[PDB]
Amino acid sequence: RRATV
Amino acid sequence: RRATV
Amino acid sequence: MDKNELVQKAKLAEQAERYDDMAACMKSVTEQGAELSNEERNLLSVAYKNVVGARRSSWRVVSSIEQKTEGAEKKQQMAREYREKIETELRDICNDVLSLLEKFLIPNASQAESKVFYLKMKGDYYRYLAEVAAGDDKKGIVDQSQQAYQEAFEISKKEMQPTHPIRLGLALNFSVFYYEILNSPEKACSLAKTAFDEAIAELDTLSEESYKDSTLIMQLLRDNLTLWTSD
Amino acid sequence: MDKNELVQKAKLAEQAERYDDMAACMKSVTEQGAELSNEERNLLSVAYKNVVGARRSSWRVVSSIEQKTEGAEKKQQMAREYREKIETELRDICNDVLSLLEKFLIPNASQAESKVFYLKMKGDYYRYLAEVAAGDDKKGIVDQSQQAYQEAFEISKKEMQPTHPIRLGLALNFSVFYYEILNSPEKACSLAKTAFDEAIAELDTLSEESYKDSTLIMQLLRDNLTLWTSD
Amino acid sequence: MDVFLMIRRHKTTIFTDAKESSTVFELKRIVEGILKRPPDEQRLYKDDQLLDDGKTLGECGFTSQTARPQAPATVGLAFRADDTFEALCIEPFSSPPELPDVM
Amino acid sequence: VLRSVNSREPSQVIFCNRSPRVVLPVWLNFDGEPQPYPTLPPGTGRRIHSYRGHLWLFRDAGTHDGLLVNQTELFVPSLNVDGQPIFANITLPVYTLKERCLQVVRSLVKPENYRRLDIVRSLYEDLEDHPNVQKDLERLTQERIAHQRMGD
Amino acid sequence: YVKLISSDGHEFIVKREHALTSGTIKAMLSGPGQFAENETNEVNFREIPSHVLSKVCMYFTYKVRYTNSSTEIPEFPIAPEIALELLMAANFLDC
Ligand SMILES: C=CC(C)(C)OC[C@H]1O[C@H](O[C@@H]2C3=C([C@H](C)CNC(=O)CCCCCCCCCCCC(=O)N[C@H](C(=O)N4C[C@H](O)C[C@H]4C(=O)NCc4ccc(-c5scnc5C)cc4)C(C)(C)C)C[C@H](O)[C@]3(C)/C=C3/[C@@H](COC)CC[C@H]3[C@@H](C)[C@H]2O)[C@H](O)[C@@H](O)[C@@H]1O
Repeated sequence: RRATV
Repeated sequence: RRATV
Repeated sequence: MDKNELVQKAKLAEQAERYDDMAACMKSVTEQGAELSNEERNLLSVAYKNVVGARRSSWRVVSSIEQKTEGAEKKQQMAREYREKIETELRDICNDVLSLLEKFLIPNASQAESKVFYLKMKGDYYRYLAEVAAGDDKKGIVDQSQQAYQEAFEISKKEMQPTHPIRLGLALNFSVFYYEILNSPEKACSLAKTAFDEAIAELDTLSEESYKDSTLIMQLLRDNLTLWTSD
Repeated sequence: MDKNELVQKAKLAEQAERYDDMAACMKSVTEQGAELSNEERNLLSVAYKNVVGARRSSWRVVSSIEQKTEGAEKKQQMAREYREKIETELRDICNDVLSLLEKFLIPNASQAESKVFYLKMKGDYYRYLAEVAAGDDKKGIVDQSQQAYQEAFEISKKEMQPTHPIRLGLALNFSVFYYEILNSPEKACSLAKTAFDEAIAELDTLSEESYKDSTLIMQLLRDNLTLWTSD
Repeated sequence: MDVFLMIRRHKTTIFTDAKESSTVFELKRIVEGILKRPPDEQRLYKDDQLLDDGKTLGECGFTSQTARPQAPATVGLAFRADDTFEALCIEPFSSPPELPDVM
Repeated sequence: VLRSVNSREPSQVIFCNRSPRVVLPVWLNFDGEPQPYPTLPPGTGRRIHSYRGHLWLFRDAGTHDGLLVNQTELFVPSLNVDGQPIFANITLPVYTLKERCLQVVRSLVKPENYRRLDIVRSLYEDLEDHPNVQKDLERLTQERIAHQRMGD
Repeated sequence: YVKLISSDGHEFIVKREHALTSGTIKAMLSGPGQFAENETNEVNFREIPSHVLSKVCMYFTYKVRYTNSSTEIPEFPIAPEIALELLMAANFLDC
């Protein structure tokens, strides 16, 4: 799934 | 490591 | 408890993957009202990122189970009640962090880097609230998320290089907000592409210390752009 | 709350990864003083397995930190304070599980398959006390562990064919007990090989339904024997 | 289908195959090819039964089930000597020895 | 040189005994060691659960004679194309005239009595030095080494 | 064809391709001096009786028929009474 940090 | 169940 | 004793307990809790204990220690450090060091700021971020990330993962699974149990009234009701419990825990965790950000971290941030870090984090925790919010409260939560990201973005554009890990990480998380919360894929792609292209143009200026973190975030920006342009 | 509701809410708790809640749900069923069926029995085990497993994992990490702070007085003190708290949770969990076993389950259990399951679990939760315990206290807890394994073993030897997952899983945990606790590597290697030899002998009579768990344990038996011969 | 045969006369034994659909006359041509006697100088037999030149080996009861590579069917052969056929004569094979006590 | 891999990729197989033998299927473990699996009677079929990259070989349950499986002496499963089960056609090799005469005597005479027989004395050693899986594994090891060196 | 003659004087006419299953018969039929137009394709076995040699000839047919065969290979039946003589003959004949 899409990445967040 | 050694297995337990 | 001394500040150093609490930070050492947070580091022991991190090595034991006890992120709730880490969050309780780093909360108690933050509530002393001194500006956090870069290490202490990073410990606080890692603690609450893992605590909220676990509840978000549980919430998605239970929400999918509630949807797949349509026509089984008793199972659907049990899945709903358990979803609403996780939403309460997630809301409490987010409001705890937001209270720390607003009372102790954002007002005491002396450096542009610390301000952008905490405002980005404020935007992230309101985004997590907006994911689980229903009815009229959702609009106010979305507006707070957008305001915090825009304020972080205006500071980051003036005071930080395009290749800076925190500026890249802000563009990554704010593009995900445009996609997942505002249903604005063109704005998400435009922001992520602009941040990637600006950071590529200056990549040769990057220090060895920041190289690994910035290139990892640029990779995530590219992977998101690929996904959202196929959709 | 109904048995049916609590058993279904345990699966909701499992899917949500809330094993603490799952164990509480299955405890609430167990305090009805009725027997658990094959499904219900296995749910109770899977719940408390992960609840204690988290504390066992956290304990091993923090104990390793206490050796890695050798001569750093205040930090090792803080590690011991952190350890003995996690031991208290692990201990209380084992005390609660052995309470549930001896109060409700072990008297009411009809079938030999169910008796040997609960007597293995008695052996196991006394073994997890023997893992953390020190002083003379460990000796009587080890005797309790060995007694419960032996009581299970002599029933399994009569009422259950070699290829059964519970007879193999008993032999596995009991040979592991001989290694970990009793300092009996020859007796461990005797029992583990005997269970392996006995399970191969009748392997064609084993169902497609029971196959999977037994051959997982037969992999683990061989890998344990490879370790205990390399040591 | 193929049939495996022992064509036998006095102390002579020929191992050959033929088609189950082949005729007794075609089998006599195989014998002519080996023993250099023409088909009109040959009589073929199954046990004591004289075979007809127009019959197939299958119609004579030589089938792929009865005439196997490891257990070939016997065909008796007698030649014409002058104006008359010799009697069907097949010498028995040697008897095996007594089975050793260890067997 | 001959052992199974810990692939963790399932494969559905059917063992078909195309022989009048009580067949002993044997799996080679992760250390190459032959594990004997209980037998398949004359002419029987049975459905089997196994894995891709696990190594099977076959024996007779009596005199330990070798058997083929799909013309090969060794069998390693594939994946199941369209979910269809793999045929493992267990079959007799053509044993030599010498070897079949040894097998017949092995079945009818007890070993201690071999050295009474009126034969050339090498046929005592040929009788005694039976079919054994170790001999075939150490043979197939040298053959694999040879066919690899021929391809290098 | 080749003629195989037993110790008791029975003549077995077998296809040359089948008789060449034996390494010994092949050597006896390919020996130095065996390109003369007067070659008798005849092998005389002074020690192999007809009951054994007949069974060897059946084995040659069996071996050729089932070598590289598609089909189920039937058992080659050996009676216990001849098994030792047939083993000695097979070892001598290299088959
Ligand atoms: C929440 C609760 C609910 C859902 C209600 O239930 C929970 C669970 O309850 C049940 O399980 C229970 C249980 C647990 C289990 C362990 C969980 N299950 C797993 O997670 C799955 C496996 C994961 C491991 C992967 C492994 C990846 C590696 C693979 C290697 C593959 C490999 O290489 N294997 C080889 C192999 O298999 N070969 C080799 C060759 O390829 C062939 C093959 C062959 O021989 N095949 C068979 C065969 C046989 C005969 C032949 C022949 S030959 C000629 N003829 C024949 C016929 C040929 C082949 C081998 C073995 C030789 C090395 C845990 C729980 O703590 C619980 C409740 C507790 C307890 C515990 C309780 O002490 C109190 C005791 C034990 C336990 C019991 C109760 C379980 O019974 C359900 O059964 C579960 O399904 C269910 O999940």
